[PDB]
Amino acid sequence: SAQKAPKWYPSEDVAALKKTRKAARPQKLRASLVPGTVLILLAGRFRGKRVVYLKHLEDNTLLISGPFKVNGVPLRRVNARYVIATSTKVSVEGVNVEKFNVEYFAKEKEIKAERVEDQKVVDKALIAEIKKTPLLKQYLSASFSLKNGDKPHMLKF
Amino acid sequence: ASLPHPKIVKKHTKKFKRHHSDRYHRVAENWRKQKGIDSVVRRRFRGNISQPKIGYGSNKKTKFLSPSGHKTFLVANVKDLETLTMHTKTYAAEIAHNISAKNRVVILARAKALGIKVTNPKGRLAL
Amino acid sequence: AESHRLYVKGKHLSYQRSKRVNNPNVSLIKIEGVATPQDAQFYLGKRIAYVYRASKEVRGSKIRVMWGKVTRTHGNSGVVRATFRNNLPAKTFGASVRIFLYPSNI
Amino acid sequence: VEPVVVIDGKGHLVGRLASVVAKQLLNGQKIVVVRAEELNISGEFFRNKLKYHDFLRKATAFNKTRGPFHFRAPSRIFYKALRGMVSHKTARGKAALERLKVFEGIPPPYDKKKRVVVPQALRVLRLKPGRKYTTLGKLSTSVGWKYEDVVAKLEAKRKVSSAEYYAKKRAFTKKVASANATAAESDVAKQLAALGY
Amino acid sequence: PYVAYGYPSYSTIRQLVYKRGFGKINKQRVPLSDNAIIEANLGKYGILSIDDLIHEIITVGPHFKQANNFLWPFKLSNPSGGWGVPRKFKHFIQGGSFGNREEFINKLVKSMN
Amino acid sequence: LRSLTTVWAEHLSDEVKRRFYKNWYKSKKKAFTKYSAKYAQDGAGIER
RNA sequence: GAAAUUGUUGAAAGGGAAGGGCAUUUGAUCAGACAUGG
RNA sequence: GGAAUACUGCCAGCUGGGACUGAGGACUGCGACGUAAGUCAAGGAUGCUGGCAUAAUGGUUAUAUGCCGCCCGUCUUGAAA
RNA sequence: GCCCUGAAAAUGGAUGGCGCUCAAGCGUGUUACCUAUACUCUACCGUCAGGGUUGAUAUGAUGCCCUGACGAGUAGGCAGGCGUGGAGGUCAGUGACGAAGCCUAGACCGUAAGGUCGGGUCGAACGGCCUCUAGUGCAGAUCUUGGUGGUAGUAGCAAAUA
RNA sequence: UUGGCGGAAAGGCCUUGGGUGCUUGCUGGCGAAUUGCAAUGUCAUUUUGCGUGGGGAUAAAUCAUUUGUAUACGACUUAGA
Ligand SMILES: NC[C@@H]1O[C@H](O[C@H]2[C@@H](O)[C@H](O[C@@H]3[C@@H](O)[C@H](N)C[C@H](N)[C@H]3O[C@H]3O[C@H](CO)[C@@H](O)[C@H](O)[C@H]3N)O[C@@H]2CO)[C@H](N)[C@@H](O)[C@@H]1O
Ligand SMILES: NC[C@@H]1O[C@H](O[C@H]2[C@@H](O)[C@H](O[C@@H]3[C@@H](O)[C@H](N)C[C@H](N)[C@H]3O[C@H]3O[C@H](CO)[C@@H](O)[C@H](O)[C@H]3N)O[C@@H]2CO)[C@H](N)[C@@H](O)[C@@H]1O
Ligand SMILES: [Mg+2]
Ligand SMILES: [Mg+2]
Ligand SMILES: [Mg+2]
Ligand SMILES: [Mg+2]
Ligand SMILES: [Mg+2]
Ligand SMILES: [Mg+2]
Ligand SMILES: [Mg+2]
Ligand SMILES: [Mg+2]
Ligand SMILES: [Mg+2]
Ligand SMILES: [Mg+2]
Ligand SMILES: [Mg+2]
Ligand SMILES: [Mg+2]
Ligand SMILES: [Mg+2]
Ligand SMILES: [Mg+2]
Ligand SMILES: [Mg+2]
Ligand SMILES: [Mg+2]
Ligand SMILES: [Mg+2]
Ligand SMILES: [Mg+2]
Ligand SMILES: [Mg+2]
Ligand SMILES: [Mg+2]
Ligand SMILES: [Mg+2]
Ligand SMILES: [Mg+2]
Ligand SMILES: [Mg+2]
Ligand SMILES: [Mg+2]
Ligand SMILES: [Mg+2]
Ligand SMILES: [Mg+2]
Ligand SMILES: [Mg+2]
Ligand SMILES: [Mg+2]
Ligand SMILES: [Mg+2]
Ligand SMILES: [Mg+2]
Ligand SMILES: [Mg+2]
Ligand SMILES: [Mg+2]
Ligand SMILES: [Mg+2]
Ligand SMILES: [Mg+2]
Ligand SMILES: [Mg+2]
Ligand SMILES: [Mg+2]
Ligand SMILES: [Mg+2]
Ligand SMILES: [Mg+2]
Ligand SMILES: [Mg+2]
Ligand SMILES: [Mg+2]
Ligand SMILES: [Mg+2]
Ligand SMILES: [Mg+2]
Ligand SMILES: [Mg+2]
Ligand SMILES: [Mg+2]
Ligand SMILES: [Mg+2]
Ligand SMILES: [Mg+2]
Ligand SMILES: [Mg+2]
Ligand SMILES: [Mg+2]
Ligand SMILES: [Mg+2]
Ligand SMILES: [Mg+2]
Ligand SMILES: [Mg+2]
Ligand SMILES: [Mg+2]
Ligand SMILES: [Mg+2]
Ligand SMILES: [Mg+2]
Ligand SMILES: [Mg+2]
Ligand SMILES: [Mg+2]
Ligand SMILES: [Mg+2]
Ligand SMILES: [Mg+2]
Ligand SMILES: [Mg+2]
Ligand SMILES: [Mg+2]
Ligand SMILES: [Mg+2]
Ligand SMILES: [Mg+2]
Ligand SMILES: [Mg+2]
Ligand SMILES: [Mg+2]
Ligand SMILES: [Mg+2]
Ligand SMILES: [Mg+2]
Ligand SMILES: [Mg+2]
Ligand SMILES: [Mg+2]
Ligand SMILES: [Mg+2]
Ligand SMILES: [Mg+2]
Ligand SMILES: [Mg+2]
Ligand SMILES: [Mg+2]
Ligand SMILES: [Mg+2]
Ligand SMILES: [Mg+2]
Ligand SMILES: [Mg+2]
Ligand SMILES: [Mg+2]
Ligand SMILES: [Mg+2]
Ligand SMILES: [Mg+2]
Ligand SMILES: [Mg+2]
Ligand SMILES: [Mg+2]
Ligand SMILES: [Mg+2]
Ligand SMILES: [Mg+2]
Ligand SMILES: [Mg+2]
Ligand SMILES: [Mg+2]
Ligand SMILES: [Mg+2]
Ligand SMILES: [Mg+2]
Ligand SMILES: [Mg+2]
Ligand SMILES: [Mg+2]
Ligand SMILES: [Mg+2]
Ligand SMILES: [Mg+2]
Ligand SMILES: [Mg+2]
Ligand SMILES: [Mg+2]
Ligand SMILES: [Mg+2]
Ligand SMILES: [Mg+2]
Ligand SMILES: [Mg+2]
Repeated sequence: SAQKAPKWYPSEDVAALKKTRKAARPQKLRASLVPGTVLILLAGRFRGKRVVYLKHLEDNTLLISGPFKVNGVPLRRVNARYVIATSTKVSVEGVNVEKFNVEYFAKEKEIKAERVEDQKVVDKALIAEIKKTPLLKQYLSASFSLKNGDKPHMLKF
Repeated sequence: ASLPHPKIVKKHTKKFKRHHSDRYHRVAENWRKQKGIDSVVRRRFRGNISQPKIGYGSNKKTKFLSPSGHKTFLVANVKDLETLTMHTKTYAAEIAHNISAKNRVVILARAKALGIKVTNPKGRLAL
Repeated sequence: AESHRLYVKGKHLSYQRSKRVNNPNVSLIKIEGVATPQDAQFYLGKRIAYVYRASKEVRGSKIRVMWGKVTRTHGNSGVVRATFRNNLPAKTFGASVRIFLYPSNI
Repeated sequence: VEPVVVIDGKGHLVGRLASVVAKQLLNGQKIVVVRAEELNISGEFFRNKLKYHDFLRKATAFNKTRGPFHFRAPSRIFYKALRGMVSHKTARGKAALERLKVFEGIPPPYDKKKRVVVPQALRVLRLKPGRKYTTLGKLSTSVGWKYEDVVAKLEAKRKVSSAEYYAKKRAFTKKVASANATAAESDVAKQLAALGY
Repeated sequence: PYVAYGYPSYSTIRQLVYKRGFGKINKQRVPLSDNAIIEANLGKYGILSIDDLIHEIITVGPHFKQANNFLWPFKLSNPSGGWGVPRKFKHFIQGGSFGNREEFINKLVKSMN
Repeated sequence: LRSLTTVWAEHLSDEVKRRFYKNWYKSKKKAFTKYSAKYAQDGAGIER
């Protein structure tokens, strides 16, 4: 014997977790985000882009278009905390949005012909509305940027 | 492969080297408490070396656990190894330095077959 | 376009300190345009990044970034306290830092 | 904001200009001070003179060569006040002082560059009327600064060219607002003022 | 010299007992998380609520000695927002703190809670 | 006081050229040789 | 075949000593964590 | 003469931003919302998504930087002396 | 009241330092703000106290578990431990397939004394636990002996005619 | 590419002349996705080494020797194709 054997040793039984009480409640959203509201993406691939909020999804993200034919952004999840909500909005009355949901984006490359139509569908409603108020196409077509003197605790958006 | 345990928190990783063992070679770093009357270390003036005291003691739950999570057990032979058969998810086996290379292939073989972790495999091991 | 900046310019001023003793675990940051603790409350919680260069590569690039969040407000002039995953090198005093717009409550 | 800030020393107050410049450097702002000879110091010339002579009094007894060094020129009289407000015996401070330049007169790179003013160090804004104040260059010359007239001679020459530059510049802004007339009444005009421009 | 004091309001007592209220059971500083704790101890006097304790304190009354003694002394933080003075150890009438500030004890104690 | 330019005469006495050399006897005495071309070009560089 | 001490080689630092504490950049160096259908 | 307003104070009034913490580990307690089935924020963090193995991350070590740090031992009222 | 005179000392010099004149001075008021090893909240180590519990079903009743408070320290006391030579007992312990020692800006464990491992060098002995026992732990004592430095290729190697 | 002006550290400023690229002043037609809900990002700017393609140029200094206007030793100052 090198070391002497312990008098005890513990149990290798894993212990059961205590029963936790935390409900998962629905997420309150910032008053500023009402579907149809243009958005500013602050991070990620598409940062700098000006987009259009579509639906609050149930994984807590935000449905988005912008739409593709203008700024190149497809129908997309985005996180509410990485967005600035600008005070300009488009009328969303004519957009379906019902099909689009959590498992729609479920990870199952070649872009599924399903999606490629859906964008043509959804954006066909948007642009027709975006066309209704002058220069809005140019607006969503541009990228947001901070310029010398811009103070975000002042600037209204 | 081991009991889950909370994050190990070491609380002081540095070594508590004896005062001035940096200064005079004759002074070994093995910690020694300064008994002197004026000693700035003993009186704890700001800027000096921090001394070992009990507040630094490890959490009774994460104490003695190696980074793996196995409190390790010294094993000189296959009989020693086999003390760990039931406690495989608790302890770990450390072959003694003096065990020859033959019994190391032997102890490793039983430890594998028994499902016991050897802390120091690749021990005296050729090629 | 001609300007891609999504962040507010900043400066790493000092650690948190008393007269004779500092605390590297917190950093004091000056933000452009923020002159009062009123204004600095907007940037409370925001993400900061210190951006620096190196020799070796991480992925294909010699550029690396230290990340931290704006924590509270400092004094009457609109300075802000901050804490980074790892403390800033303290050579970094007087070096630019980047205060982003996220997490956004706008 | 701006990579480098040129400050016109004229009509400023030494200790208060030094105080604001020091923080800039410690905070990373590159600075250059021009026309340091037109800088001011509160107190009448005799005082701020005698004050210098006390400074002049102190030198290392056994070797005047290692003692405190008494720099006469206004830029240096200024730099001392500034370097005294920076922790200069450490690496940080050394670096910060490297961010600073000081010149008497206004030498060529900066002579065509835009120069600003530091209101809380400005004399007229700060000092009460009737209080007497010293002009640095004149004091600097009484303690042995040798370059005053040359600086002035070149300053007068520079002021000529700067005058003519400004003459062209203004006359163009005339011809810019002249041709601006029709658009001042244009439709894009009313478009712009609607939003404030 | 060593204390500031005065006359506490209902709130001040209520919020002091609700947040910081503890009680003494065989040494053992015990938080009052349940009236059962109170009743188990102050019950022989009446006082089975936590507001029964509060009442027996503010109204003073017959068992105030033991109702107050039951209460562990209140551990408080420094005043949030400062002490209002430069220097504490001048009397309230002169320089602030250190004395009987009467009704002004409430603004202070509440900020120390 | 600062020195702006210096202009040398076309031909320098060997006594001067001797001053520019530590070891004159073994030097190839390249002297002002390329500088004298400034005259040989008619004018200009000396006159300017 | 230890230490003081010394040679060479390699690495690093160095504006009137050097060594120490906290923290972090940089480099060097070590690690614990990878078996579930092919 | 009828208000308003300031000032001080109370509400077991409603709401927005930031920060640190998640100790415990089946159930036992006290509760609240319930017509009920039951639900909860009620005796301590869970849900969701992503990112990492040429490696993220963590230890050591050298160097740098901010702040700090006088030579121990001894006698002594008092030692860096 | 503030200021001025009164108001003379020896290295150059100190409102701490720059420097400040409707102050960055003096008297007074009012607010915001900065940060102690202190206060409040929580995690962790220890100490002391109180309570539960082998009715059990293994592997410790000196335990296991719940709760509250506390933590400065010289001289000094006590406790719980670390380490060395030898001794009884035991692992039928380790080892020429490499014991001990030594070297390792390599690994792990312990608050610490210390313990453990890899690699190198090595050559014949050696370790764990339970006890016993001491010629049992060093930085000093102008300590003892032995060895080695800086000083330093320096002082010097110039009387006595060559 | 033509001229001017600039010596405070001018090393920059004004100008002619054509050539050529873009232009969001304005009107069209296409593309962007899956980088998957943020971590990833534009490459700046210093020195230095390999290289290739042509342009241009072809020295001294130290040692030893030597002088004494110099000199403790270095140093100084002369001389030698
Ligand atoms: N003391 C334990 C050891 O200390 C070491 O560090 C210390 C000493 O042991 C070691 O001694 C150095 C030595 O490195 C070096 N190669 C030679 C040098 N002479 C010694 O140091 C000595 O030198 C000076 C004169 O130069 C003496 O005046 C003085 O006594 C001492 N500093 O240098 C450090 C300062 O002297 C290491 N940290 C390590 O090996 C171990 O911790
Ligand atoms: N900053 C210097 C100020 O003077 C104080 O110190 C002053 C005193 O020590 C000293 O005063 C001395 C006096 O003691 C002794 N008799 C010698 C000398 N002639 C006097 O000096 C005085 O001269 C006259 C009054 O006599 C005053 O006008 C003058 O200000 C004062 N310095 O003169 C010093 C300088 O004025 C302190 N150093 C400091 O707290 C204060 O701010
Ligand atoms: Mg529970
Ligand atoms: Mg529940
Ligand atoms: Mg740490
Ligand atoms: Mg340790
Ligand atoms: Mg330490
Ligand atoms: Mg050791
Ligand atoms: Mg003492
Ligand atoms: Mg070993
Ligand atoms: Mg941290
Ligand atoms: Mg830390
Ligand atoms: Mg958060
Ligand atoms: Mg870290
Ligand atoms: Mg940490
Ligand atoms: Mg002066
Ligand atoms: Mg200073
Ligand atoms: Mg220095
Ligand atoms: Mg200069
Ligand atoms: Mg002179
Ligand atoms: Mg003189
Ligand atoms: Mg506050
Ligand atoms: Mg105070
Ligand atoms: Mg004050
Ligand atoms: Mg409060
Ligand atoms: Mg409070
Ligand atoms: Mg000629
Ligand atoms: Mg050896
Ligand atoms: Mg050695
Ligand atoms: Mg070496
Ligand atoms: Mg030197
Ligand atoms: Mg030296
Ligand atoms: Mg030092
Ligand atoms: Mg009436
Ligand atoms: Mg009435
Ligand atoms: Mg009110
Ligand atoms: Mg309600
Ligand atoms: Mg837990
Ligand atoms: Mg219930
Ligand atoms: Mg009900
Ligand atoms: Mg009911
Ligand atoms: Mg029920
Ligand atoms: Mg719970
Ligand atoms: Mg996951
Ligand atoms: Mg490191
Ligand atoms: Mg110091
Ligand atoms: Mg003594
Ligand atoms: Mg004595
Ligand atoms: Mg005495
Ligand atoms: Mg004594
Ligand atoms: Mg006496
Ligand atoms: Mg002493
Ligand atoms: Mg005196
Ligand atoms: Mg003074
Ligand atoms: Mg003071
Ligand atoms: Mg002055
Ligand atoms: Mg002065
Ligand atoms: Mg001050
Ligand atoms: Mg005042
Ligand atoms: Mg204020
Ligand atoms: Mg603490
Ligand atoms: Mg007990
Ligand atoms: Mg104690
Ligand atoms: Mg005590
Ligand atoms: Mg003690
Ligand atoms: Mg003692
Ligand atoms: Mg112990
Ligand atoms: Mg023994
Ligand atoms: Mg013996
Ligand atoms: Mg024996
Ligand atoms: Mg034995
Ligand atoms: Mg054997
Ligand atoms: Mg041994
Ligand atoms: Mg080591
Ligand atoms: Mg080996
Ligand atoms: Mg060897
Ligand atoms: Mg061996
Ligand atoms: Mg032998
Ligand atoms: Mg043998
Ligand atoms: Mg032992
Ligand atoms: Mg002995
Ligand atoms: Mg010994
Ligand atoms: Mg010794
Ligand atoms: Mg000694
Ligand atoms: Mg010797
Ligand atoms: Mg030496
Ligand atoms: Mg010799
Ligand atoms: Mg000799
Ligand atoms: Mg002699
Ligand atoms: Mg002789
Ligand atoms: Mg320049
Ligand atoms: Mg040029
Ligand atoms: Mg040139
Ligand atoms: Mg053109
Ligand atoms: Mg001679
Ligand atoms: Mg002679
Ligand atoms: Mg000679």
